[PDB]
Amino acid sequence: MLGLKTSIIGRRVIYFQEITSTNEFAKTSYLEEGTVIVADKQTMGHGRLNRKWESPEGGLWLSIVLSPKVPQKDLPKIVFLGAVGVVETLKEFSIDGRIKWPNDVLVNYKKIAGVLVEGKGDKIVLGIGLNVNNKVPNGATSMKLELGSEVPLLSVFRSLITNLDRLYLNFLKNPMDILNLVRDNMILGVRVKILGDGSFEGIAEDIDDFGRLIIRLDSGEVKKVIYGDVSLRFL
Amino acid sequence: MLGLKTSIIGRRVIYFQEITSTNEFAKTSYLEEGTVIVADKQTMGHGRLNRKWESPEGGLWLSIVLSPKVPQKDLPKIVFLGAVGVVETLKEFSIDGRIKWPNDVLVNYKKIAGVLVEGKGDKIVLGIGLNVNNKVPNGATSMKLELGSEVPLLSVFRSLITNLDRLYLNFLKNPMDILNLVRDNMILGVRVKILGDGSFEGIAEDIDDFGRLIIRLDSGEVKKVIYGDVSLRFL
Ligand SMILES: Nc1ncnc2c1ncn2[C@@H]1O[C@H](COP(=O)(O)OP(=O)(O)O)[C@@H](O)[C@H]1O
Ligand SMILES: Nc1ncnc2c1ncn2[C@@H]1O[C@H](COP(=O)(O)OP(=O)(O)O)[C@@H](O)[C@H]1O
Repeated sequence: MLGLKTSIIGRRVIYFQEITSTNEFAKTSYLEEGTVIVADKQTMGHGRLNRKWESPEGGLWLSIVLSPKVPQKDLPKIVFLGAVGVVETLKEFSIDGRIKWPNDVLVNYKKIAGVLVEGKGDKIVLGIGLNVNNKVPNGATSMKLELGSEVPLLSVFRSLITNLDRLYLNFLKNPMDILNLVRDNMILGVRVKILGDGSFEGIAEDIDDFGRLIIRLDSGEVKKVIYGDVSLRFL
Repeated sequence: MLGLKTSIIGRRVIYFQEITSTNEFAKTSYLEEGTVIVADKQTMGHGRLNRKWESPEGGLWLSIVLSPKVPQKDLPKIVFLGAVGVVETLKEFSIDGRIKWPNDVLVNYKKIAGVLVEGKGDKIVLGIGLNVNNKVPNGATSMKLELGSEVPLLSVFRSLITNLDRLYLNFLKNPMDILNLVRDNMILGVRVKILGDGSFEGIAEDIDDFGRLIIRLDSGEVKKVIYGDVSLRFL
């Protein structure tokens, strides 16, 4: 009855009035590629660094089952597909979403969306949490707060699914293309602090051909940050 | 993201761009009570009497998984819940639908919807096919043909699910109530013919406490027609 016209993402959609976590349901259940898990609210969601995520009613909480069979070298770039899809949808609604490496989307430096990618073997689950009309944690923001009015949740869903499907199909054939889109929509040229095994600061210059964040420390040293247990803070 | 507020029916919804049959999927898959299976199109759908059911894009093709904890005697009345729910939704859109015993809904004697109820294990699958914006077989009709304009498919879905949830919750407590709703919305007082073995004609007088169609033959004989592989024709 939704009349989706996508090729892979959205072939099937499982909607829940309530769920613990769309990513957990997607990871655990036997689902076909392209199946989307979406819920009005999540009671136990979390972000990329396993830190609690608030998912009250009004937001877009979904996960997508993917089985990308691309070279092991390009597989890690899957993490950016969700962030770019969100940016494109936000632009369609005239909201200036910008990517905070590696998976977050901010608007005026306030988080409006988070991306959580989890993979086990062939199966990759792409989770996205986008604040639309819901209340958000202090410091974060939403589409409603940015536009000054409520936005039809279903319209955002249709827009995002369409963008993601296009991005995904092109990624399977041309895995490098996504990096250019990330580069054009990422927050760069500013000082940042990289938090992992210790910490270091420098200018976030760009992302390389592997999606690594390139940081220039004041000494001139160049470090390349890989996707993982690392947090980025703007100074 | 659909924001359904129903209690049981619609707690979960599985949407398909394309499916063979919503009833078959609901029958062969483990699904919690209230799960709704819906598809843009069915490639192998059929009606109560096993005849192919045209399910092209534009219509509302769904199945609902139910496990009514009511006396065995009442279980057979589920089909009526579907027909009454459709009639209530049609009225909301200013369409006067009437029930053709036991599972069809007609508008000016043209079939606009069919109900197919099947049981597997201890669960019941309530299937409903409602013509909305899709092309229909000769002699049939749709909400679009009746209103002379495109009808928002999702609005019809929301309406129907809301009506069915209400009807079902009451059925669990007062299972006899549905019969009265059926009577008040069924085509009666007209001549009909029961086809097949032992075929006969008479006036469709009413339905009894078991939902059997009461027919008065010209001889004065009274026959009670049971739900099942029964074919009826208006004379
Ligand atoms: N709905 C929400 N919108 C924006 N930010 C949120 C929301 N819910 C939680 N957060 C923030 O996001 C964090 C979860 O994402 P995570 O990637 O693990 O955090 P981090 O920002 O430390 O990388 C929480 O610790 C919280 O500060
Ligand atoms: N989308 C549709 N809308 C209305 N009627 C339909 C549709 N698809 C099929 N039909 C009609 O319904 C019949 C099958 O329904 P079924 O309940 O099994 O038996 P019958 O209606 O003949 O008693 C088909 O033979 C056809 O005439």
